[PDB]
Amino acid sequence: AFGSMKVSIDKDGSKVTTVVATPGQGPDRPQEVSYTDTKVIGNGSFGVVYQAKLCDSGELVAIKKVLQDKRFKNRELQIMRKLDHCNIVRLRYFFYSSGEKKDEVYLNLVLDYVPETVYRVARHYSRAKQTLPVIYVKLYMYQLFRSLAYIHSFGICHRDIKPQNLLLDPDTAVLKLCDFGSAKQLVRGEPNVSYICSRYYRAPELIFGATDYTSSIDVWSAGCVLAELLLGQPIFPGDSGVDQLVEIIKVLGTPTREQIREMNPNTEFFPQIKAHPWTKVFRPRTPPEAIALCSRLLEYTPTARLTPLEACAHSFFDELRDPNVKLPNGRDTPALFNFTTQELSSNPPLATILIPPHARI
Amino acid sequence: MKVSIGSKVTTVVATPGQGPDRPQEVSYTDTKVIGNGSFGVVYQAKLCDSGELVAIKKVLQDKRFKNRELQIMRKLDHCNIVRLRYFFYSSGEKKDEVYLNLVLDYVPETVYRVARHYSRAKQTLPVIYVKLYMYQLFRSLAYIHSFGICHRDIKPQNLLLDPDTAVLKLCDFGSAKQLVRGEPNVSYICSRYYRAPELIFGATDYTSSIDVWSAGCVLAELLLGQPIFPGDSGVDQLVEIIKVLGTPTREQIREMNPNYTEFPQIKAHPWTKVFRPRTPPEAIALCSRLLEYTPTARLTPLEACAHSFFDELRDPNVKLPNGRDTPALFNFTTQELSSNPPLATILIPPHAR
Repeated sequence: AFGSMKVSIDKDGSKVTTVVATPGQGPDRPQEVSYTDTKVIGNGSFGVVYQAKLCDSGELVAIKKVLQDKRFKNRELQIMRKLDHCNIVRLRYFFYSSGEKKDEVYLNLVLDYVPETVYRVARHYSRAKQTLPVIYVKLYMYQLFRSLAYIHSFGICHRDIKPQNLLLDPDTAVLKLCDFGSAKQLVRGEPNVSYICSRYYRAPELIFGATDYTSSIDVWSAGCVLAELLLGQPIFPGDSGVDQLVEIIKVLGTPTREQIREMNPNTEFFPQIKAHPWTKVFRPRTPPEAIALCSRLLEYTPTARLTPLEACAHSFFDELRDPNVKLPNGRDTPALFNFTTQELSSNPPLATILIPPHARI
Repeated sequence: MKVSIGSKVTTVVATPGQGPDRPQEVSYTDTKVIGNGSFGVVYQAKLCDSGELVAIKKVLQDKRFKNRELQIMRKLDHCNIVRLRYFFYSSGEKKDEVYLNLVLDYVPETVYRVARHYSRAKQTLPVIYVKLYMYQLFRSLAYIHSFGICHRDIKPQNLLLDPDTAVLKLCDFGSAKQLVRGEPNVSYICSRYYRAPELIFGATDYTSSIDVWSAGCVLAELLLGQPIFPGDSGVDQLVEIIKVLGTPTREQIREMNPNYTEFPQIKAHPWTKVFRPRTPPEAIALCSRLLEYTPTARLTPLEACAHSFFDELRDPNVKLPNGRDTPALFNFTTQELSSNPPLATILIPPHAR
């Protein structure tokens, strides 16, 4: 509820804001953090998003101001405090302040500022009528699956996987999953809203307001991003659920009676067609292993889909396990192999493939 | 499908949309593709016979069931609804496979195209056109709803306009359903900015009022120059709605989907402050009565036709910007008025015949 912040004008003199903030991870050992160059860069649904500079290190950061319900505990924050992973945006600090000349208090989350996103990259290439080199597709997709394997291991579903939510460092090629505002920890037995995911990336079972859904929704969504990188445009577009199910059906074929029961909780019910050759979908020199990956991620039945961890171990990623592999700009790839026990808990025998001979030495 | 020659002339045995099932030889030329819909292509062509221009919408036909869009189109006859002139079967794709072809009035523009042009020029559609168009949409709804039929996809793309006459016609009947009590309906039907709260929560016991909300969204958007409740996501959509209408009360929420105990405590935004300051009060008031959480609380189409905001339309001196008379506004039928006939005395003003 409380804590103050102060506003000194410098020798230059820039506006400097100094707050007393809690660390993301670690114990409650509050810290004086001081920043300047405050600009609005996004404005999210629930409040606003600024960029700023830390006065000492000079590093840029992002600050997400959100209205705070005095009544209850904040679900985004509580999750962001649990999570610690090289492919997940980091919560450096949080604190409470007052906007906005009122009774109301705002929660501010201080985060790694990353300018680039998969969205913007994919689009740049798409505008130029070009294809993103497969090697970035492998990098980016693989790293996303790590983040999913990790959060899922705690029973947390992101619920909002899309390209705008995958941040990239341009030089390193590191991907950090961001925006955990829809994430929730799923308890089997307890139901969930069905209107959570964004429009190109919703799993068929969501499109039918299922509320008993599992974490595999993130895998569907992730399969959508992969395909989009391959195709240079969304695979399942439509302004309407109906429109989107048409597209899906066009590619997967006609859901079986039983499958249609899995998703729609009623069977029941208006479209019909037969199974698309998956290979007719992509450009002709598209890697067959990529197409396989897609089909195993974009399954009607939720349990038929690969787990994140299994996708990480898929053929299409063999090139990242190569010891010689480097980025186009000839730096090394990011760390792709320092798996934790947590990260492999879904299925530990997979480390066998995930961790290449060379990485053990 | 018998093809002949110039240049190219097609001749088919087609059945009139209206009346008795008596097919005729019908011929047409000048055959362009002019859209790919989800369910398939739309063409334009000219009837050799009358020189009139028409749209032919083609869809794959499963012989397993009768086509619902067709069943519905053959029921309808109204000046604010695109007319089905003929239909016919063909196998344009090489297979034992059947296409249904709907031959429709061709209508040049849409409210979506027209709204955009104004928005790119940084202007608003003049309020008179807003009145003309919205009213005509509300008639079209009053009509279909009186047979208990919901459109389920009311959006600016689906409202066709003739610029010279200012006639509007409702048009895309592929998601329409005659609703019945206690029979559930799919919840994935309506397009994104236009979806009613209950839809956003996968309600399956919804009413015809989904269309009304959708209309209310069209109205607001014409007033504002942009969608009123945008988001790539149900969540985003709801946040915007809530900002405007306040937080729903607990039963309002249960009404949408029961399972949902389940939200942020945002105070209702004065409707007055939502719009440009030049905006007519009567329009805003109409908005607030169309865009209501509780389905039974929103206006019936008919009640909407009767609203003070539409009064200028009832003026005997009303004329179109281009000098012409208004189109038909008052030729109501009994069928159209069934919801509430005493409204006739408002809807049909003294000079109208």
